[PDB]
Amino acid sequence: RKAPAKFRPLDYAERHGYIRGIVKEIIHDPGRGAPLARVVFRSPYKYKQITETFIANEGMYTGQFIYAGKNAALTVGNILPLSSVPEGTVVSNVEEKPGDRGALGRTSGNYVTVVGHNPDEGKTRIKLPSGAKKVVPSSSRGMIGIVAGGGRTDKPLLKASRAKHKFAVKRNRWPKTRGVAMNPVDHPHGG
Amino acid sequence: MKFLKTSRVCLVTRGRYAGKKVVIIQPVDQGTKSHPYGHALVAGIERYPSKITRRMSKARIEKRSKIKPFIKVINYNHLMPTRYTLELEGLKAVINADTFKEPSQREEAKKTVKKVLEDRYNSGKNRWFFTPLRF
Amino acid sequence: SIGAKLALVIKSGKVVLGYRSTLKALRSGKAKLILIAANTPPLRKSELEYYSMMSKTPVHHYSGTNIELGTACGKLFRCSTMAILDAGDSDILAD
Amino acid sequence: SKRTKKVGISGKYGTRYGASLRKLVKKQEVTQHARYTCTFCGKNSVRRTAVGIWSCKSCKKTMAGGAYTVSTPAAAAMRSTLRRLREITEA
Amino acid sequence: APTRVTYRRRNPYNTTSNRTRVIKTPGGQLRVLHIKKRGTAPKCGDCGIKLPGIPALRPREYATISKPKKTVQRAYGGSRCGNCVRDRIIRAFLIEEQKIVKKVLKEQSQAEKKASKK
Amino acid sequence: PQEVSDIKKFIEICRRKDASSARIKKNPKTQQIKFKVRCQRFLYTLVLKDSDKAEKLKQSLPPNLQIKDVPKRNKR
RNA sequence: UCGUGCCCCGUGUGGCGAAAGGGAAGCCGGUUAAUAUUCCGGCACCUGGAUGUGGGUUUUGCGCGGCAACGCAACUGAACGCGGAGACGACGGCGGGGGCCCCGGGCAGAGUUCUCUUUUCUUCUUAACGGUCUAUCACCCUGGAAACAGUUUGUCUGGAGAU
RNA sequence: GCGUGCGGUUAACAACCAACUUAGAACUGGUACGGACAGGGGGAAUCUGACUGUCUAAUUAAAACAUAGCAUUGCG
Ligand SMILES: [Zn+2]
Ligand SMILES: [Zn+2]
Repeated sequence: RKAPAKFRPLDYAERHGYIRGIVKEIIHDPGRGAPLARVVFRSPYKYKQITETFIANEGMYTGQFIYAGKNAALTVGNILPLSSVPEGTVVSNVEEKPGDRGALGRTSGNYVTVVGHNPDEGKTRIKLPSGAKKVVPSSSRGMIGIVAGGGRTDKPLLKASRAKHKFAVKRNRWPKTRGVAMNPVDHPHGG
Repeated sequence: MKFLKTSRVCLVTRGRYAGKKVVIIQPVDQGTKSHPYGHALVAGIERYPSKITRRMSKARIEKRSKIKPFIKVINYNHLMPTRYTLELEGLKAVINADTFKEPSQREEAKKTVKKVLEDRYNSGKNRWFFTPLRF
Repeated sequence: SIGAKLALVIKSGKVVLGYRSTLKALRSGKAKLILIAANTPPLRKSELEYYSMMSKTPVHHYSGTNIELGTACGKLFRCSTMAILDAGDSDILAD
Repeated sequence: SKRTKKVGISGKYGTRYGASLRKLVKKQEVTQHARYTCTFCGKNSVRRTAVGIWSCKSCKKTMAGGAYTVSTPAAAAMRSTLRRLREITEA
Repeated sequence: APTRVTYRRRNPYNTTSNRTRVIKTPGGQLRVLHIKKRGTAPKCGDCGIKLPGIPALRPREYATISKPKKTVQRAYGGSRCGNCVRDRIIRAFLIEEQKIVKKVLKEQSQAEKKASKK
Repeated sequence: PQEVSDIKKFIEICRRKDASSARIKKNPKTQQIKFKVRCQRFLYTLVLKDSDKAEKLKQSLPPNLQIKDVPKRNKR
């Protein structure tokens, strides 16, 4: 893993207009079931270009222009504030608060559904992949589409080696010995 | 209608002069024995004149207003034709097929092209031809 | 409609299939129609439109892909763009 | 010449892991090792590079797709409803 | 005849920096010769193809050879290939032409809006 | 070591200031003669057919350049 | 020069940590009781610096040639940027090259020889560093392919231009 | 020694060079013929753990442990 999968920082261009970036690479991230996208944007304040790392939605490709900001179009891969999208759309990498560069609906095949808007206090009601209903600020950003790599868990692992290769890069504990298989000194379920 | 005619402005896409702007001196659509394909005899700019600001001196202006030309036989597949035109009778029959067979004739043709192009640039017209393409 | 006209043009008139032959027809200036498939690369499509604009040649944007354009021509290979040089008995030019 | 009656690509597993699990893994293996027609160049040269990554050998374009297929039916239905929602919003 | 050899350095492990090849000396003996790793051909920055005409050397070997050996006499020569340079030229020209066209159409629309307002 | 295929270039090399010494090697089995001049960086070898003019090239070679004939045995 | 100031830029923060990772460059012959890619002889290379000579460029000021892929001993290039190299898994068969093994002829030497064996065995070698001529992939030009063609042990390639 | 315009697919022919497999037949010795070496005993069932794998170094290698699959709970 090289860089965390985050949005651009919320700046003047995304707050008032839009900014165009180009997708250079779609790469595999070890430990993550979803591919990442390297997108290069322009720096509005200097000559040097800025490279970002997003979670790639399904349908994105290399050489594609994506647009991030308030005035960006309703297209897969575009990053929009939730106030600029209609009801019923699905988005990805949803910010819990505007400026945290994405927190919700990030794993493969998952998305967040924009249930509704309340423009009186600038709130947006959203539906999470767990079925929970949440209320976020309407200026929180999300990438239009569904996270790529869905259907990953429909394939049986079928082998201890494949489970080992999965969990060795994800650092989760494997193999898992049962508490009832332990001594009473080791587990409350021991014995 | 045909557009690869005399005084047609084209962009060279391959070779040492790739990205440079040329004017067609002679279109050879039927081809020759040496070049059995549709080609053209063109004259163009190898080194574009530099930019001029309002505070430069006259000597620096006349130093930076110089143009290095070239003459070329080029395939049609290595040209990108443009809608612009550059009509000069000073470049009329400046090069022929036998021009490229003698090194001195190429130098004389390049001198003539340099004089005509420098006069047209100092006139202040056809600014797109003397502006280099950025890519 | 467009497929039937293209098939009758294939039967009667003269066409060239492919990018290089289409460019040659546009450079010769005898091209009467240019067809560009939907899945043509955008740079190639823009270059073909520029060539047709300089040669005063109409352009039809085929809504199918190169596979479907080749099938509509009646060939067993893909075709990103084509040039119709002779309409034959069809009315594809009058549109 | 057909060599196996029903296991197909799952014949590499022999008698292990169960008939039901072999039948479950067979369809994913077939759809993840099949070749696909490219939507950019039209050639049949799109193959899986990694998890959800599908690369074309001819035009060198890399796309983000499903884990074992190029396109997910949920993603296709998403594209359809996004197109109609965009048409409603613009109109 | 003794045909078996030994390493000529103190590293006894077959690592990527421990490549040897067998030579026969003018003294009639078989011997090893420690060799460097193979140079890699420089590649295009757009498509990633190997750039023709450019030698494949280790990175500090390029400081000892002259400029015309390390490059091709073209724009982006030795950094981009000819097909990519051609694509860049055509794309730049077409996009600038469409920028001029869009500016002309925007000016016409602005003039029409001003005439409608007046 | 470098091989010179031009008599004019070999004459200029022998007249270079860094030419410390020169030697003549005779190979009668091949019937050839070799003029080897020791410069600062390179030893330059001119290969000729064994002939009277090849012997008379010594007269065109400079006098101050110490030239010697290679013996049959390289005694240490 | 109101002479004792003004302008530009943002990227941060140091050190240790691999005699198997990365990495600038040396080969052959001989030599000691004991060291040797370290010594001796011959023949090289790398890095850095200073400053000459020849050659090159230039009165069309910063080269010329090739349609092109590109080539040629040179052939200006600060800030600021882009890219490449360094820089990369495991396994399977296929092809090229070096070394080894094996077969035949020849010179020289050695052994066998009651009988046979034009016999059996041994030496017959060529380094680093350079020049020059060539070597799969790939790319370029012409041209436009169905009666589809080319093609690998392995079925891939081609109007996005194949043979 | 090359450039065209033709004409022909019995080269289905000549010359030179080359290595290892496979099959078939006769003859012949025999107490032995994979002659030493090298090298599965096989079968009918029952219990048991799905399998590959791991542990009590120095008395227990297993129906123990792990494994893939399945089920439940908590967390926006
Ligand atoms: Zn493709
Ligand atoms: Zn390229």
